[PDB]
Amino acid sequence: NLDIIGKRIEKIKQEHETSWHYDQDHPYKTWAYHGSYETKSSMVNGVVRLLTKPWDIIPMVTQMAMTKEKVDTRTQEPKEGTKKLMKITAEWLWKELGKKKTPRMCTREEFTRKVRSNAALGAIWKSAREAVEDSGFWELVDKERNLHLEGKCETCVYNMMAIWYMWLGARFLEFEALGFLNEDHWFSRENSLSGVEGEGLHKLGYILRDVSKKEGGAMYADDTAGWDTRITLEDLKNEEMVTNHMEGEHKKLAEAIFKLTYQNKVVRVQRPTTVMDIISRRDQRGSGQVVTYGLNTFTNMEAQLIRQMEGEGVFKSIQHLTVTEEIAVKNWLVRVGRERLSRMAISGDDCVVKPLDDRFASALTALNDMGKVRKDIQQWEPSRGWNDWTQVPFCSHHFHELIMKDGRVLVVPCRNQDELIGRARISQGAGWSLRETACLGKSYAQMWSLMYFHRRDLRLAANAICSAVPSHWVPTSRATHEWMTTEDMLTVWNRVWIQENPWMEDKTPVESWEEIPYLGKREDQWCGSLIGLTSRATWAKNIQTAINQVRSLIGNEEYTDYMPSMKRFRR
Ligand SMILES: O=S1(=O)CCN(Cc2ccco2)CC1
Ligand SMILES: [Cl-]
Ligand SMILES: [Zn+2]
Ligand SMILES: [Zn+2]
Repeated sequence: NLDIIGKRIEKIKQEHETSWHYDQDHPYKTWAYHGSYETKSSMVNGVVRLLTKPWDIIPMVTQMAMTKEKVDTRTQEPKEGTKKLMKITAEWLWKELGKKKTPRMCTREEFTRKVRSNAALGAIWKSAREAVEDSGFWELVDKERNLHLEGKCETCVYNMMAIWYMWLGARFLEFEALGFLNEDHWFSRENSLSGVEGEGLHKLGYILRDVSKKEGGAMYADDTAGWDTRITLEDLKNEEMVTNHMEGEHKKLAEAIFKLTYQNKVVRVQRPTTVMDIISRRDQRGSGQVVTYGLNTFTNMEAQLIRQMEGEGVFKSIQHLTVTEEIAVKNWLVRVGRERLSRMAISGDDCVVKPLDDRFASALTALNDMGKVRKDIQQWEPSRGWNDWTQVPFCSHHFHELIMKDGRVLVVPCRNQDELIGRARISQGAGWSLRETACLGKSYAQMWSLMYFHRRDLRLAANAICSAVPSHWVPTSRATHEWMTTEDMLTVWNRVWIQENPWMEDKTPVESWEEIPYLGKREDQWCGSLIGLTSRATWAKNIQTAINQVRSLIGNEEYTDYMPSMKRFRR
């Protein structure tokens, strides 16, 4: 324990040995406190706001732009029968994910090419773009790397504000060892059967409708209360078994990431009473957001297969598994495992399960004992399922079935329109020029044109923003992002919804936006549309005046009018 984290702690001390003090009034109970040392928001996108004036008086939109007692919790060790179910399932799942994939190291080359097209996700030269073009950094990385091969760690200590930052070198070593899970699509639907990694928001609805076609009971979508805080050391150990599929240097590098950074963590914390606190713990999730996604999907897939086992009565008690209750679990996985993975859609901590029948709803003992406690339902109260795939929540959306005038079927993503408008009115960071603010507006607008075209207010506002931003300016931003392009949005729409759509047999291109349908007017209102309000009618009618206000601010540039794409403006 202390031999694994001592060097990291003993190092930090020496750099701040002029301010080192052990505070006896430290708030940490579940975290292990070591010492302290002296130490010391969302902006509005004006292009999007000026083109969404009716929403300036909608509190659900305007409040979105204004403005750690769970991270300090302790999970209990699972029973021996639980631990046995988890180890057997995890061993079988890594083998299945491994059947058509080859674990491999990710490279400095790959890591470099990622930072040079924006991929900063909790990091600590000025920027990471600079550090990667300087071999001094890479000598630091070499020093840490040879230390890992030696079963030791020096400079992999997280920074917590909960989001866990880590210095680029440690990030690199994590990417080198574990990047392959994301980079080679271990969690693709084709490869993992439950997964949706890389699927895209235009595919998730078709995937849920495919799950719905299976014979079985209700669709269950239970959210876990604080999934990252409920990751046990037993979970971390089952995740580590991916190294059993590796070899040579790779196996050793990955083993070190798991042992030294995941299973034996150390973290920096700002406390204003302002000291920096140095704390440690073994359990819970603390990795890069991208390795966190993949390992969340894995452990969630494992947990949901075990809950399906409990529902089907493959085992009777989590307290202890009989010898013949391991042969039967193993037989179940070999016999039906792949079929049961196909009954699920899993995106990290988020899941939809269509089990064999509704016994699943009251099968709670393994799920509770693994620590995956359901959010906003009493611990022993049976789950409430959905009868209609169009009502199931998944990845912050629901999905509509929308029939085109030509009879072809679209399955479209949707959420409350206040959420969509409120997010598009927000920018992250400082130093935004007018041009950069405009190009972020255009990214939102082209997303809305591709994903949310069926919402009357979003097609109109999308058209208005693309009319107000210079035609050739490139969309920016600091699933699959097909809207991030200067290509014509009708050509992109045809590629995504017709040409490349495996659920669409007839490949006849759509020739205008007028052939692309909306939700029913009543359904559009239910999902938050302002259609029918006086504020919205005056906005729609006078839209060219709003477009002209923004064009005057940006100045004398080349613009296109996209409003004639809509019938009411085609005049
Ligand atoms: O890593 S950072 O970009 C984000 C966190 N901040 C403050 C912080 C919290 C804990 C330790 O340090 C440092 C710079
Ligand atoms: Cl329902
Ligand atoms: Zn290290
Ligand atoms: Zn909807």
